[PDB]
Amino acid sequence: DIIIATKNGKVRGMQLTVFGGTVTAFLGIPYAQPPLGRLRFKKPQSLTKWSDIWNATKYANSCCQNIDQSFPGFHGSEMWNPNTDLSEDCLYLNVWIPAPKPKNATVLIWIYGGGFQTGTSSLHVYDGKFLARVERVIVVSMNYRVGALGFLALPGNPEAPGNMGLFDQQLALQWVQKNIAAFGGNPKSVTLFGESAGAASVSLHLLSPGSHSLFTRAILQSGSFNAPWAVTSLYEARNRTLNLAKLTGCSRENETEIIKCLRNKDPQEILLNEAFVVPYGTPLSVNFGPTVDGDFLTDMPDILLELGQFKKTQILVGVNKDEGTAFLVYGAPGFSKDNNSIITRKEFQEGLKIFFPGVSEFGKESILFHYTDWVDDQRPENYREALGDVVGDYNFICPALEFTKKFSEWGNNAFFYYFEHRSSKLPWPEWMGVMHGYEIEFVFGLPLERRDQYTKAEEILSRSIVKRWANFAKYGNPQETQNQSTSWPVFKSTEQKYLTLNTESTRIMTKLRAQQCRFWTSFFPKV
Amino acid sequence: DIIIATKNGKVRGMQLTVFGGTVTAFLGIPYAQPPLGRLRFKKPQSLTKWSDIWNATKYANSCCQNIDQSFPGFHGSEMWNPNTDLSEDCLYLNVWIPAPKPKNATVLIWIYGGGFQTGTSSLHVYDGKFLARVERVIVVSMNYRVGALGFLALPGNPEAPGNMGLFDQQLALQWVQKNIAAFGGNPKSVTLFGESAGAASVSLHLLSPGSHSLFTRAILQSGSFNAPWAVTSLYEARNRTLNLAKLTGCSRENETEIIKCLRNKDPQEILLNEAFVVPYGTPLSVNFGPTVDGDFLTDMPDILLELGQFKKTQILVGVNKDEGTAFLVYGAPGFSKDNNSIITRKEFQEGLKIFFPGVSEFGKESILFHYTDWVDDQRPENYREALGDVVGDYNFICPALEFTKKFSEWGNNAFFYYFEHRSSKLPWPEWMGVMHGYEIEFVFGLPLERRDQYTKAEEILSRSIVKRWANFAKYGNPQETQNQSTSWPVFKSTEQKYLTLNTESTRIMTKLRAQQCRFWTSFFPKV
Ligand SMILES: *[C@@H]1O[C@H](CO[C@@H]2O[C@@H](C)[C@@H](O)[C@@H](O)[C@@H]2O)[C@@H](O[C@@H]2O[C@H](CO)[C@@H](O)[C@H](O)[C@H]2NC(C)=O)[C@H](O)[C@H]1NC(C)=O
Ligand SMILES: *[C@@H]1O[C@H](CO[C@@H]2O[C@@H](C)[C@@H](O)[C@@H](O)[C@@H]2O)[C@@H](O[C@@H]2O[C@H](CO)[C@@H](O)[C@H](O)[C@H]2NC(C)=O)[C@H](O)[C@H]1NC(C)=O
Ligand SMILES: *[C@@H]1O[C@H](CO[C@H]2O[C@@H](C)[C@@H](O)[C@@H](O)[C@@H]2O)[C@@H](O[C@@H]2O[C@H](CO)[C@@H](O)[C@H](O)[C@H]2NC(C)=O)[C@H](O)[C@H]1NC(C)=O
Ligand SMILES: *[C@@H]1O[C@H](CO[C@H]2O[C@@H](C)[C@@H](O)[C@@H](O)[C@@H]2O)[C@@H](O[C@@H]2O[C@H](CO)[C@@H](O)[C@H](O)[C@H]2NC(C)=O)[C@H](O)[C@H]1NC(C)=O
Ligand SMILES: *[C@@H]1O[C@H](CO[C@@H]2O[C@@H](C)[C@@H](O)[C@@H](O)[C@@H]2O)[C@@H](O)[C@H](O)[C@H]1NC(C)=O
Ligand SMILES: *[C@@H]1O[C@H](CO[C@@H]2O[C@@H](C)[C@@H](O)[C@@H](O)[C@@H]2O)[C@@H](O)[C@H](O)[C@H]1NC(C)=O
Ligand SMILES: *[C@@H]1O[C@H](CO)[C@@H](O)[C@H](O)[C@H]1NC(C)=O
Ligand SMILES: *[C@@H]1O[C@H](CO)[C@@H](O)[C@H](O)[C@H]1NC(C)=O
Ligand SMILES: *[C@@H]1O[C@H](CO)[C@@H](O)[C@H](O)[C@H]1NC(C)=O
Ligand SMILES: *[C@@H]1O[C@H](CO)[C@@H](O)[C@H](O)[C@H]1NC(C)=O
Ligand SMILES: *[C@H]1O[C@H](CO)[C@@H](O)[C@H](O)[C@H]1NC(C)=O
Ligand SMILES: *[C@H]1O[C@H](CO)[C@@H](O)[C@H](O)[C@H]1NC(C)=O
Ligand SMILES: [Cl-]
Ligand SMILES: [Cl-]
Ligand SMILES: [F-]
Ligand SMILES: [F-]
Ligand code: NA
Repeated sequence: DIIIATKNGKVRGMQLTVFGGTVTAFLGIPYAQPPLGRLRFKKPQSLTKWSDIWNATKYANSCCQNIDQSFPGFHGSEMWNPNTDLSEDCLYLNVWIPAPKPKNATVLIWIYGGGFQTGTSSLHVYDGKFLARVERVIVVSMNYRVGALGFLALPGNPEAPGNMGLFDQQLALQWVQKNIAAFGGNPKSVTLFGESAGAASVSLHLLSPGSHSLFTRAILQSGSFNAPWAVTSLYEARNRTLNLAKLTGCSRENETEIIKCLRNKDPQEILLNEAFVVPYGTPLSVNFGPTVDGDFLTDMPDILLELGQFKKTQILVGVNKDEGTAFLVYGAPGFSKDNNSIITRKEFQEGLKIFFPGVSEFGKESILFHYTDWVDDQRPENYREALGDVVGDYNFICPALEFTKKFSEWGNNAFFYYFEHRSSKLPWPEWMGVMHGYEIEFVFGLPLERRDQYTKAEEILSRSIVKRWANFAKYGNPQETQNQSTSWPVFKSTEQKYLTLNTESTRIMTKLRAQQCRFWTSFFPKV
Repeated sequence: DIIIATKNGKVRGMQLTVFGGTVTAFLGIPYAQPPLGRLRFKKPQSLTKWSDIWNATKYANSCCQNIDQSFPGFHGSEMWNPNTDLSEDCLYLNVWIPAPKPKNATVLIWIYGGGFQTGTSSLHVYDGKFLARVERVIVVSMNYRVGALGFLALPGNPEAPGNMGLFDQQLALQWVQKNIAAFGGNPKSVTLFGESAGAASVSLHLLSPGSHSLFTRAILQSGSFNAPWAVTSLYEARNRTLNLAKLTGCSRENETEIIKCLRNKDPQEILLNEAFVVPYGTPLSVNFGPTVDGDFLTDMPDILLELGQFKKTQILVGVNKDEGTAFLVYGAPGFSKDNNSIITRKEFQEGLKIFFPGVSEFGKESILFHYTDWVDDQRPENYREALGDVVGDYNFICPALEFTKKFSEWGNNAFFYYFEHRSSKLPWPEWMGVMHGYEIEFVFGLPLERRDQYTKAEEILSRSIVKRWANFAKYGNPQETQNQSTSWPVFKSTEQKYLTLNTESTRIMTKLRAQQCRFWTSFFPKV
C-alpha cells in the first residue's frame, strides 16, 4: 500500500509490474477545482483540500472534445481518440515514480497534442511507466481544457480571457513544484516535453513569465508556437467567439452576457458548433487556440522570440521525416489511406486549395512553382509526395527550425533531431512514411516491451532515444555516453547541425530543408 | 605640325585649344583592314601598312547601324545617334594626348554602349580632349562593328563565328599595346572604361584570355556581361541568324552558303531586317550580341565568373539612380516624355508585358507583388516609379552588384558607386530623374567647360569624378586625396560599401537595393 501525503491531502497509488520490476502509479490526482457552472471559461481555481485518502488508481475523465470519426474501426486514427469518459470535470494529472521510491529524481512532464481541440494524458502512447522503470525519472502528465472550453477568448474579460487550457497546464506545473518532493521528485529538475500542440504549449511556457520558475528545461517534438496553426489572432478569436454565440443562440449586446449565456449551454452544444466558427477550415484547423491575452502571453510571441524575451535554458527540438502525410487523407482530393494515392497536377492544385483556403492565387502558384520543379523522372508519385512535403514543411518542420535558430541565437544550447524511422507496426499505408505522431511511442519506451512485436532494431532505437531524453532532462545534454554512439552536436545558427534518428546509422547532418524553409520562412509570410 | 611614326605608318594629328592649354588629337586612325566584301562577318584582319602621312584630322565613319527615330528634333534622343557617315568601312580609333607630349602617360580606352546594335566613338559626350588636358592621361576610343554586321553568329564557322565587334575592340587594344609608346603612352598602364554595352564589353575583356595582356584595369559604368540583355544564347543566335536569312531571301541548306548570300546583300537590307529576327522585342532588345563562340569566350561567362576564371586586377563599377526610366518611353503604355506619366495598375501590368514578353504570368505576378507593396500614401506616381525601378534593377543595378560581389570574392579590390546627380541641362522630363547614360558627360569632363552653362556645383562634381577615375587608372585607387574628400572604401562581399556621387554630400552607404536584388538575383532566374 503506497500513500503519499500531498499539500491538499493523502493519495493512494498502485503498484505496476514493469520489466521484472515495480513502478508506482498515481493516476487521476485532482489539481484544480472542477471548472463547472460559473467556472466554465475561467482560469482554473486552486483546490480546496481534503481529509481521507484520494484513490489515484485509475485514469480520470478526459476533457470535453470532438472525436475523430473519420475511420471507425481503424487503429491508426482511433488510437488518438480519448479512452476515458469525457467530462468538464477533467483537471487531473498522473504521476509515475520508480520503486523503490527515488530520493531526488528528475521529473519529466508530458503535455499532449491534438491541435488544442482534442487530446488526453491517458492514451497508451503516453504511458509513463516505462520511463520511470528504465530511467528512474518521475513522469507527470495532466489533462488540460481543449477547444472553446479551453481557449474561447473575449480578450481582457476575466469571464473568458483566453488561454485557460494553458493556465490548466501551468497550474499542474505549480502542483509539481509544491508536491513532487513528497513523491521523491526534484522540483529543481523538471523538464517539459510535448508533441505537436503539446510542443507548441511547451514553447509558450518558455515565453510565459508565470511559467519561468516552474520548470528547468524543454523538449519540443513536432511543434512550436511559431507554427502557422499555433496562435489565434485577437481578430480571429473575437470573430470566432461571436460566431459561436450566434450559432448557439447566445448573441447579446453585452459581452459578459454572451459568456453568461454560453455557460448555460450543454457542453455538447458547444462542441457541436466549434467546427462552424470559421467560414472554411483545413485538416489543420485550430479553431480555438492560444491568443495574446496580456496575461499568459504579454505580447505577440514572434516579437518575444525575435527579441530574446524567453526563459534562458537548454532545448531539445525535432521533427519527423513525413510530418505532412497524416493530414492529406482528411480532405485532399485523390488521397486515401487504402490506396497508393497517386494524384494528378490538378488534384495537387485542389489540395493546395484545401490546405491554403485563402491565400491568394499567386500564393498558391508560388507553392506550386517551388515544390513541382521535377528533377525529374516522372515518376507518378511526384505530386503525392510534393503535397505531403508542402504540408509538413509549412506546418511543422520550417517553424521548428526557425524556432531553434532564433532561440539558440540568445546563447543557449539547443539540440535538433530528424526522426526518420517508420514503426514496423504502423497501421497507415507505406506511402505515408514516417508520420506525425509516430515518434511518441519510441520516446515513451513502448518498443522496450518485448511482448509487443516491435523489431529488435526498434527496441534498440527506443532504448537509445529514451536514454538521450533522460540525459537531456537530468543533465541538459542528450548524449548516449556508453555504447560508442554518435555525439549529438549543439545546433547553432551558423551551420545548423542536427542528428538523424533511425535504426541503421545515426548521422550528423546540416541545414535541414534549407531551400524549402527559405521559401516558407523568408518569402511566404509576405504571401 | 605633329607627326607620329606608328608601326603601320606616319600619322598627322591636330592641335586643339582646351582650357588655355593644348591637346593633340589624332582622330580616325585605321586599326584594321576594312571589313568589306568577303571580310564581312569575319574577325578583323590586320592592317597592310602605308607610306606617306595619314591625316588623322577628323572623326572617321561610324559603323552601320539603325538609328533612334523615336523623337525627331529632340536632343535627348538625337545626342546618341551617329554624327559621322555610316559605312562598313568603320574600323578606326581616336587618340588624344596632352601637350607637351607626355613621357609615359596612363591610357584610358573608351568602349561605347548602344546595346551592341548602335554607337560611335565620335559622340560629343565621349570627347577625350578634356581628360587629356586636365589629367594628362592619353584617351583612346574605337569604332567597333554593331548589330548583325558585328555579332551575327553561326557558332564554330569562321565565316560568321560571332563576337566580331568584340574582336574589333580587342584589335584596337592590340594597336594600343604596339603603338601607344610612340605617342608618349604607357602600354603597361591601360584602363578600359565603357558604359552600358561598353561596360558589358569591358567585363568580357576581363573574361577573355586573348585580352588578358592588353590592359591593366577596368571601369564598368551601368553594365556588365551578367545583365540579362548582354549575352545571346547559342540557341537564340542560330534562330536569329536563320531568321535573318529567311527575311533576306538567303535561306540555304548549306550554312556557309547562307553567309555567302548575306555577304551579297546591301548593308541597308541587313539593317532593315534586324528588328524582325525575334518574334517579340523589348525597348532593351539586343538582337545580335555577344555569344559563347569558344574563341573570345571559352565557356558560359556566368560559369567563368562564379569559378574565378578572369583577369585578377582592380575594378571600378557603378550605376545611376534611375537606370530604368529612359526605356519606359519606348513602348510602355501611359508613358510620355511630354507629361508626368502617371500610370494606373493596369498600365503597370501592361508595361511588364512589354518588358518581360514571356516570362510566365506567374513571373510577371511575382514582379508585381515585390514592387507594388505600397508603403503607402497613394501617391499617384506609385506605379510610374515602380516600373522604372523594375526595369533599372533587373537590367542594370542588380547585375552590376552581383558582378562586383562575385569579382571581389576572388581577392581583388573593387570600388562601387551610385551616381545620383541629374544634369541641370537634361532635356528629358523631371520624372525620369537620374537617367541611364547621363553620368558619361561628367566622367568626360564636359562640365569643366565654363562656357557651357552647367552649374558651379556640376563643375566641382565633374572635376572630382575626373580625378577619381584618373587616380583609379593610374594607381588602382579612386581617391581624391587633396580636398578633404570622403575616402572611397573597397567593396567586399560582406558589407558591400559603396560611394554616392552627387553635388551636396558624398556618402558611404551599404547594401544597395538589398531587398530588390534578393528578388532578381536569388529568385527570378528560376522564373
Ligand atoms: C467572421 O465570421 C463571419 C460570419 O460567419 C458566418 O456565420 C457564423 C455564425 C458561422 O456560421 C460561419 O460559418 C459563417 O461563415 C464570416 O463571414 C462569412 O464570410 C464568407 C467568406 O468566405 C462569406 O461567404 C459568408 O457569406 C460570410 N457570412 C456572413 C454571415 O456574413 C467572416 O468570414 C469571418 N471573418 C474572418 C474569417 O476573418
Ligand atoms: C525562332 O524563329 C521562329 C520564326 O520566326 C518567324 O519568322 C522569322 C523569319 C521572323 O520574321 C520572325 O519575326 C517570325 O516570328 C519563331 O517562331 C514564331 O514564334 C511565334 C511565337 O511567339 C509564333 O506566333 C509564330 O507563328 C512563329 N513563326 C513561325 C514562322 O513559325 C520562334 O519563336 C523563334 N524562336 C525563339 C524566339 O526561341
Ligand atoms: C484512391 O481512393 C480515393 C478515395 O476514394 C475512394 O476510396 C477507394 C479506396 C474506394 O473505396 C472508392 O470507392 C472511394 O471513392 C480515390 O479518389 C476518388 O476518386 C473518384 C473517381 O471515381 C472521385 O469521384 C472521388 O471524389 C475521389 N475521392 C476523393 C476523396 O478524392 C482515388 O481515385 C483512388 N486512387 C487510386 C486508385 O490511385
Ligand atoms: C501622357 O501622354 C501619353 C502618350 O500619348 C500622348 O502623348 C501626349 C503628350 C499627347 O500628344 C497625346 O495626344 C498622345 O496620344 C498618354 O497615353 C495615351 O493615352 C491615350 C488615351 O487617349 C491612349 O489611347 C494612348 O494609347 C496612350 N499612348 C500610349 C503611348 O500609351 C497619357 O495618357 C498621357 N498621360 C497623362 C496626361 O498623364
Ligand atoms: C535535490 O537536488 C537539488 C539540486 O538539483 C540539481 O541542481 C539543480 C539546479 C538542477 O540543475 C537539477 O537538474 C539538479 O538535479 C538540491 O537543491 C536539493 O536539496 C535536492 N533534494 C534532496 C536531496 O532531497
Ligand atoms: C613606363 O612605366 C613603366 C612602369 O609602369 C608602371 O608599372 C606598371 C606595372 C603599371 O602598374 C603602371 O600603372 C605603372 O605606370 C616602365 O616599365 C616603362 O619602362 C616606362 N616607360 C618609359 C619611362 O618610357
Ligand atoms: C479506496 O480503495 C481502498 C481499497 O484498498 C478502500 O479501502 C477505500 O475504501 C477506497 N476509497 C474509496 C472507494 O473512496
Ligand atoms: C548499451 O549497451 C548495453 C549492453 O550492450 C545494452 O544492454 C543497452 O541497451 C545499451 N544502452 C542504451 C542506453 O542504449
Ligand atoms: C594632309 O593634310 C595636309 C595639310 O596640312 C596636306 O599637306 C596633305 O597633302 C594632306 N594629305 C591628304 C589630303 O591626303
Ligand atoms: C581641389 O581644390 C582646388 C583648390 O581649391 C580646386 O581648384 C580643384 O578643383 C580641386 N581638385 C579636385 C581634383 O577636385
Ligand atoms: C454589461 O452590463 C452588465 C449589467 O449587469 C454588466 O455585467 C457589465 O457591467 C457590462 N459588461 C461589460 C463587459 O462591461
Ligand atoms: C557545304 O558545301 C559547300 C560546297 O562548296 C562548302 O562550302 C562546305 O564544304 C559545306 N559547308 C559547311 C558548313 O561545311
Ligand atoms: Cl496549370
Ligand atoms: Cl489585378
Ligand atoms: F542512438
Ligand atoms: F568627390
Ligand atoms: Na515566389
